[PDB]
Amino acid sequence: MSREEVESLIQEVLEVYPEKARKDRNKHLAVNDPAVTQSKKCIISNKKSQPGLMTIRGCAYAGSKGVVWGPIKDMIHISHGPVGCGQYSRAGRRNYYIGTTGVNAFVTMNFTSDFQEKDIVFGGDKKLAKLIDEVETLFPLNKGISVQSECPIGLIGDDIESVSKVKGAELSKTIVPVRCEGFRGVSQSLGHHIANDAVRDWVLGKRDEDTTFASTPYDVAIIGDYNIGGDAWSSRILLEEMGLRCVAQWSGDGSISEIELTPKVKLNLVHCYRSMNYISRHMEEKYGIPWMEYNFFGPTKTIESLRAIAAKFDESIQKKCEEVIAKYKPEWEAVVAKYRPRLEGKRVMLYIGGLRPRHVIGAYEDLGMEVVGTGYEFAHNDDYDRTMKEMGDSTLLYDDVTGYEFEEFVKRIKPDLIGSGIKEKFIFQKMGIPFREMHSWDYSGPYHGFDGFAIFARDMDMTLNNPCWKKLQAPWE
Amino acid sequence: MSREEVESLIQEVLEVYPEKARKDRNKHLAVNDPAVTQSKKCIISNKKSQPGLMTIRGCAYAGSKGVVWGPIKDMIHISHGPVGCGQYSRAGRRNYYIGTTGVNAFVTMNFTSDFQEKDIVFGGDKKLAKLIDEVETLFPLNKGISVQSECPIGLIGDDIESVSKVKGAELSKTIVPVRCEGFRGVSQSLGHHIANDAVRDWVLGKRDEDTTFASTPYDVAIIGDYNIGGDAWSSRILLEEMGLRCVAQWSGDGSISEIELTPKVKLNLVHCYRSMNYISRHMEEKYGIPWMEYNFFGPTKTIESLRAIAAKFDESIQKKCEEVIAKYKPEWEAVVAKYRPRLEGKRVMLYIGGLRPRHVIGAYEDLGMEVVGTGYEFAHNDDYDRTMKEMGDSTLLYDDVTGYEFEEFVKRIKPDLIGSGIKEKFIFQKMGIPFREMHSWDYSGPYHGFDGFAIFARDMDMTLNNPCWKKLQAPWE
Amino acid sequence: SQQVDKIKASYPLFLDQDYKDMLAKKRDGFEEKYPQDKIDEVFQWTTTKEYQELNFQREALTVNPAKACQPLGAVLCALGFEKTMPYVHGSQGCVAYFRSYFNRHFREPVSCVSDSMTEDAAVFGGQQNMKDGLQNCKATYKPDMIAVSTTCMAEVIGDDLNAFINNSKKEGFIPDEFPVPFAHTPSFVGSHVTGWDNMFEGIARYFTLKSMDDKVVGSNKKINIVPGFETYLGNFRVIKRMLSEMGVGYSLLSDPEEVLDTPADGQFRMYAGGTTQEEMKDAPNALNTVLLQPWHLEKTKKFVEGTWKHEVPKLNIPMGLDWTDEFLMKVSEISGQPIPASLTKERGRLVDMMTDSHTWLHGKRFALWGDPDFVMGLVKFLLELGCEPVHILCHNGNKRWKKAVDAILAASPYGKNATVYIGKDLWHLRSLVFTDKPDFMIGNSYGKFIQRDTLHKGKEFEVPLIRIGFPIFDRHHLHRSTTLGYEGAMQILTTLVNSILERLDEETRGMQATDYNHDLVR
Amino acid sequence: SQQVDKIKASYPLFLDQDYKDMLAKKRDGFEEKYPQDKIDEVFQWTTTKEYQELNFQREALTVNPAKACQPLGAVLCALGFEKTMPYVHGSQGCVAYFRSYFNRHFREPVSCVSDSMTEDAAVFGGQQNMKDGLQNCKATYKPDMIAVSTTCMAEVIGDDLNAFINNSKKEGFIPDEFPVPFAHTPSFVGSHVTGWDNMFEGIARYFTLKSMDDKVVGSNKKINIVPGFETYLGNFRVIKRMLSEMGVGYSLLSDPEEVLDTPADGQFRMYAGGTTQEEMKDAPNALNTVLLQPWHLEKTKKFVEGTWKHEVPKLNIPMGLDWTDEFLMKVSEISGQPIPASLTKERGRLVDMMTDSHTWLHGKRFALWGDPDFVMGLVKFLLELGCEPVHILCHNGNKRWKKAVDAILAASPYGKNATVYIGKDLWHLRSLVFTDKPDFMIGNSYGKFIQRDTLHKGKEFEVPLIRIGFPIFDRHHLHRSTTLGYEGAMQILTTLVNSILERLDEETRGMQATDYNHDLVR
Ligand code: ICS
Ligand code: CLF
Ligand code: CLF
Ligand SMILES: [Fe+3]
Ligand SMILES: [Fe+3]
Repeated sequence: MSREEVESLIQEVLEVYPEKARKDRNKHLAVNDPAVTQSKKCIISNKKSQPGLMTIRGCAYAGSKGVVWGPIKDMIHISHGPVGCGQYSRAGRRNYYIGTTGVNAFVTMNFTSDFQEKDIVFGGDKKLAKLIDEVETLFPLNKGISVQSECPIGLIGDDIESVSKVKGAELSKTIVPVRCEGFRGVSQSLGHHIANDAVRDWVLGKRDEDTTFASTPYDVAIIGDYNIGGDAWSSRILLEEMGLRCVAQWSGDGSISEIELTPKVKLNLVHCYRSMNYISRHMEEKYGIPWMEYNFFGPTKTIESLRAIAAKFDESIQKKCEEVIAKYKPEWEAVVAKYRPRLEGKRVMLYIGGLRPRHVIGAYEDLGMEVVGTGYEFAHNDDYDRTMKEMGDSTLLYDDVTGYEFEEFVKRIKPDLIGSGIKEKFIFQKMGIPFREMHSWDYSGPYHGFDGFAIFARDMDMTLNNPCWKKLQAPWE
Repeated sequence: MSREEVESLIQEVLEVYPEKARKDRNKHLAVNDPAVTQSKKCIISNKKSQPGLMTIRGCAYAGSKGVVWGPIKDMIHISHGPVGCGQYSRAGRRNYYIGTTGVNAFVTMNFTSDFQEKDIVFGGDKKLAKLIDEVETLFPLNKGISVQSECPIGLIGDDIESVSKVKGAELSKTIVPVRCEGFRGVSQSLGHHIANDAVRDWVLGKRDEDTTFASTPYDVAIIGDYNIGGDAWSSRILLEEMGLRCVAQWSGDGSISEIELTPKVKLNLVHCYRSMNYISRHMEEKYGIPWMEYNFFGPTKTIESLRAIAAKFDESIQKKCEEVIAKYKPEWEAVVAKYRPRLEGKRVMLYIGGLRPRHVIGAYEDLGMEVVGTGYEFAHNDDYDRTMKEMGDSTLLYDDVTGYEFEEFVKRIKPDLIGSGIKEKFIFQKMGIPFREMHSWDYSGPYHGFDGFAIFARDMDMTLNNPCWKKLQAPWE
Repeated sequence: SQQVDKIKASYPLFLDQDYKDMLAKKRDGFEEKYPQDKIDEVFQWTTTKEYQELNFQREALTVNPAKACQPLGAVLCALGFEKTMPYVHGSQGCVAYFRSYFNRHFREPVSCVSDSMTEDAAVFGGQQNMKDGLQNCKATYKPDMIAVSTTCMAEVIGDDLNAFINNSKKEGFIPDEFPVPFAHTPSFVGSHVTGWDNMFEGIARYFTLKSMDDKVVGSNKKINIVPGFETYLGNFRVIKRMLSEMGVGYSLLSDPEEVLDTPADGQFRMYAGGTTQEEMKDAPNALNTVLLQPWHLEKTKKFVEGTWKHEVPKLNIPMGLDWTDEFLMKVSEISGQPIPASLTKERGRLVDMMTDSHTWLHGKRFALWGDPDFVMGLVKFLLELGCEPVHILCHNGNKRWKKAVDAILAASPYGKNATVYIGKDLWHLRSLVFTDKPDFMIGNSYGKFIQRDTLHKGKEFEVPLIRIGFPIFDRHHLHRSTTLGYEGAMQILTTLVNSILERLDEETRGMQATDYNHDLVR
Repeated sequence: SQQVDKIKASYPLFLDQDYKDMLAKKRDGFEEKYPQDKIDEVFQWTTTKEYQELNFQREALTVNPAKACQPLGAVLCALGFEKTMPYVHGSQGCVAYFRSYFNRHFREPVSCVSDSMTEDAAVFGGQQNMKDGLQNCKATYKPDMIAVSTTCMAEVIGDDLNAFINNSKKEGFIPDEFPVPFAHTPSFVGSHVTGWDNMFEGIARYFTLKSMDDKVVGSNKKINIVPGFETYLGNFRVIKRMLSEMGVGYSLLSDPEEVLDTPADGQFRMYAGGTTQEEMKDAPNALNTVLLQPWHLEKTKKFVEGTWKHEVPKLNIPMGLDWTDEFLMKVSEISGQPIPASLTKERGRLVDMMTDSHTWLHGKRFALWGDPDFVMGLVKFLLELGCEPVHILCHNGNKRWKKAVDAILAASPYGKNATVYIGKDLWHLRSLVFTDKPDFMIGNSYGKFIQRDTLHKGKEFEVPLIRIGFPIFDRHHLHRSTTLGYEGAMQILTTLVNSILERLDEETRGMQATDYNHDLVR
């Protein structure tokens, strides 16, 4: 579809809006130029959603509690405030972990102060202290407490920092106050940044003066992988088969001790740049550890990223990388042989959060599958600069797409497949367009690594070519 | 209610019959007099059912395959003929056993020759031989084969005795042909007798010259207990706690080796006189073993029967019996204290097959719960002579009761509870009268012994006093 | 022993230590049991492919069949009619077994009488049995009609049903105008479904054969629906509801729905609802007759086409999406009524459920068994759902039905690994689910033992049973379910996807071992 | 690694030996995990009664709450109306979570907008957000009405919904005649059901309070039905069906049934069905208003009684037999219509199912939780079935409701061992089901983890979960079920008895150990 056709599409979708909404949303829609290396000249991002347009973005609490802090298994994360946020976010994200739930791991539990009217009017600080005492009494094997603020906490003047500090000194336990109230920022991304600052300020530096950890020149940390359906495990297996030592995981299946051990690694492998590039930059500054972005989506991307990571170490690591690539080549080659003919040359539109909009194009193209449109819920301009190169020519780019905008784009482009969240799945399934949840892998996965790519191809084939899509129109209509 | 009222009841119910049916069924209805010790002057039994009157009786195959031979676990029982009877009788009766089904025990499996048109036209003897060969190939751990004839087997002139003998000689295995075709006799009772003769003629006399079994003067054999829901086990526990050794069980949880060991016991404890009094009499004649009838339904009856059984042995057995009665007295006393007030003085009508019509009256009265009517599906006159002494004065007695007769009797008498089979349960539940299946214990039990009596009282309380019976009438009617 | 506060039934009472020791003493002293290692070895052997070969070489032995005899279906069909007493000419034990079988499946009274033929009749016939039984049944239970089938005894001795009933009427045992249809239902031919077919064809021939002169096709502007052997009341109900929604006048012939679901309101109703004699008399005046289960309604099909002159449409069982669509379109074309918006909406919601659940349903392998029309409808819906029916078994199916289902499987890429077996029993299927393990079984209650056997090999080899079909004895009130139409497809889809989900939940319930995949959201 | 023929998802992929070693090395090298014996001892301690006492001493900590916040119920209620856009004034993350929650439960699109208030609005207010959001929503999604609720942010900062909407209308952001009902739904008061109550009362006040002059009670000869927070589509459907059979004119107010079950027919409908504005305008002219869930419809009850002048009947939720009977009799006397033979037959059939299944149901002990009306209906039905509700939990229930349910338990001898807990969460219930073990749990999907924990203690301590309520995330299409009326009672009874039978089948599946009680017939 030609670039002029895409521009006409954008205008013929935008004309519905009132003038202010039209001019605002015009900056968030673009036709991709793979010859341009700047975003500010082509698209605008990280901006407030237009009111009443059914934005898909979440809040800072979702980006901090649900995303960064939540996966850390051996900590107890208190959703501080009314019952709703913790209840809706309880076990909504498949950040997988190993543990004994309620005993030594607490990822899928909903700890909350369950704010009532008296808590709103009088404050929840002493309630927070009593809650911490009850947490220690009833969950003595927890290795730290995080307090994720919901909107009333920031709006009523609650001093959770003082409570955290005092109860931590009294209990000799790490208590991390996270000011991730949902009104802060414009989306989950500021949640990423605030959670990163919380990790840096309350947890990261606790082993700075400790040298008891036996460090090796093959020490790496995984940064910004949340083990969605086991994604972090499928990446760590390849990292360690290359001879490297993965000291820490951030933060899927991650423990607090691993976070405290991260400053001792030799290389930070940042998967989700959007969520943990802040902590990676801080680690590079204060501790001197270099970090590099990496991509384990699909065979070509994981081979390139494995070779890049091995190039940062000595020759033994490079030889191990070549051995790993040789041993995994038949597996993904057989996956491609099985699934490429069924998906070859099929157009996809993607609307995911901050990293997976890009960073998964290669996985699609490794199956001979073109991406014609893509978009970000909460990305910044750096995300779009990295997006332009991966996107093909004359493709659609949407930032903070509205429900109507997504509807119209899919209506005209008519993609073979859509990848987005749960709030678009049933909408687009009702139109007869096969849908893949690219947040939760549709309760499947992992998708990272070679095993994850095999799963990715199988799921794409199962949903794209499902018989159910040849049935939506009744034969008598 | 007076005897004359019951007499007028009987006449009124009989009025709707044609004259021949009326005069036939008049002989099968009586008003009980416990003083009379004869039945031929009061009632007639063991007679053909009137055609078209919805008799509850079964066939000889049911009384032989389903009743006597079926429970024997390590044997393979072939329902010889069309698929129907074996399919309907497969696992219909809860004759419990211990074994590995399909490997060393085959009670709940349907082995059948699956007669087709060609089998009816040409015969099934060759099919039976090939089936036996396939049985040995596919179930090598079976310890014998029985062949239960269905109606066409005796109708088409099949010679299953010759096949059984020849394949037994060739395979060195006991193969028992049982001519239990459903048309023989009038009910299941002739099935009892034919199965008894099969046991006597093909199995019983195989260890006659075998003296290798170490016999003791405390040897008893349970005869006519089919372990319904574990009834035989609950009786055997009391038998062995009294110091006796139970060598065989007939035939619930019964192995064929137990049957072959029965002629070595000192006392035969015949529970169901109806089904195995024949084999008990033959054992007394040929082997000299005396038998006695016994009753383990309810605490009074089991105490009396335990004392009677211990009276047939030395003083150590009597002392053990007294100790058993002393240890079990608190259990049934507590059961009575819990359940008597909610069942005291409640009238029961019973219609069970041939031993449980009587022989459970004591269990009902031990909870202070009277029986006003009783009846037999297939009993003989000796059963009624044993019934009159136990039934109360001026009670109703019915032999081979018809569906209409039972309906009318329950309609006028209005019993508090009914005990009968599955073909009456829903009929009487729809009239709002609580129903207890007294064939299968309503998939509960056991009811034998003290543990069985506890279960009996619990079940009677749960069904009699259930809230559901105060709800059949809509409040607006 | 027993505690009055917590009384134990057989389980777990017999797990007590004293009972355990008693049973061990019984086993060691007198049972002469095979050693446990030999038992384990033999079981492991029965799980193998060589044992599967020996199993499938069976020619005379049937183990755990998946079918019943004809008079059972005849009794069900007869119960379909108004104030009709099923009357089986033969021995009483058969009637006792039919009544108990249907009592256990439906949990309702089943009224059926026998003439109680005995050894005396075996050489003299059941003629006097017929006269006395007919007279007694009419005088006692007052039916408006008596539908006569046969047990294998009467079939073997050669009892002339027509002559016996005629002589009963001549001698005055039964009025000459009292309707007594008859059908020979030999238990050694076919299965219960062909007994249903025979009974229905006999009743239709009784009520229509002699009065075809005044019959004009379509003159009553109705469509006849013959449901066949059906044990889901929801299927009768859904067919009637769908035809009522379309505004199509219909006559449901052999409708036992009312008599098998009578209210418990203080009285017992031996008769309730059912197809009236007038409806059967007027049936040849319908526009057309639709057979819901054509693969066991052959005789009815020939009678309806040849005598009523009805051009019976070639329709598959209305199961799944495509076949229900074909049923509705054919009904619309025959009756002239358009398909209403409600049925189109129902179709769309079924499709929505398919889209919602396809990921969990995709690729799941199934072993299944039952009656032919039900089995093929299940296979078609499974293929529509993206599932892979690996083992399809119909013990009473034939080669024509096998060719039809093979053609159905060949039209979808999800039938490539499928195999169809006819004439095989549940022991064959036990071998199949051991050697080529499916994810689940769909079948009747007899499958539970198979699930037992697989579990004995190990939890990782267990094949859970999904209870769809007849008979269902170990669950309550499943006979009220629906399997036909969009509603039945929705019920089947829900059952299947939630069975998959509960199996996955069980497999991922072990904490710190497999509970990483114990997702709240699925 | 992976094999292309059998690709493994996370389970059982991570059970591979290499993944096992990787995870063990991760745990030992860097996780600094507590020793397994310490973990086992702590868990065993959490199963004790001393831990139960400490757990029930909780005053500030809530673990695994069984409730949500008000705007969720407000969104559901708003979805009940025709072409109505739910519009939550506040922060967008709340709307994302509400939409995700309802998407997961219903497996359907959930349309809801936010004015996306941010830190700028935290001090200034949401006035500009209100104006722009109303204008954009109307211009983009073209609703016929916008129903406005609030997130806790707007409630805390004190946004005046009425003034904001009025000022938006005055300045042309939205037409003056465009219906914009509003309700304050604070997330820190009550629960989601309170939000449903508030939203419905706000809509009713918007459409009726100013037009009461020409209203005559009973002039339209109809009965108003307010269903409350309801997440079973079958409940709306069964209420409509029962009133239709009775011949009773009715108006279902806040009917989300159509929009939550839209067909997948190639197009997406953001709106479908729902209560029309004319219906709500004419509602004061009804004979009476019946509240299906009175215990969370207090505000609606006061508005209906005080303004519509309807004498709202004191009716329990129409669950079970007695309460459904009371509902039908009250409807009959209010409308003057007699109860039809079909509903009496349905009642008799439910009673027949009770008689059929009472033996397996009798004495069974239950722990259960959910919303107050649903929980109390479940308790009433359980007492009607002879079951023993041992643990009754309502996280959002109150002391009046507790007194009512205690009174109901005192009437039956099966409530003697019962205890009712209000304000308690699923961790309290975990302690309860450990220390005083029931046979089963009835509740939403969050109960699965409890079943996990019990299984960790041992198979003999496992308490299986029966999924009835909201939300149900780990099963598909259970939201289509019914719980009210005779039909809902039949569904609940079938679920309960078949759960009991499935558990017993599992317990007796071990060959040669417990399979002596693996009965074919139950
Ligand atoms: S064998 Fe007989 S009908 Fe004596 S055929 Fe029948 S398990 Fe009955 S009254 Mo079912 S003569 Fe046993 C009997 Fe009694 S099957 Fe059971 S309960 S004590
Ligand atoms: S009285 Fe008894 S149960 Fe009847 S047949 Fe005869 S042995 Fe058997 Fe069998 S296959 Fe069916 S059920 Fe019969 S018609 Fe024949
Ligand atoms: S934007 Fe985010 S999810 Fe929203 S509240 Fe704010 S932190 Fe939370 Fe919470 S209880 Fe309910 S869901 Fe809200 S209205 Fe408050
Ligand atoms: Fe859907
Ligand atoms: Fe019933």
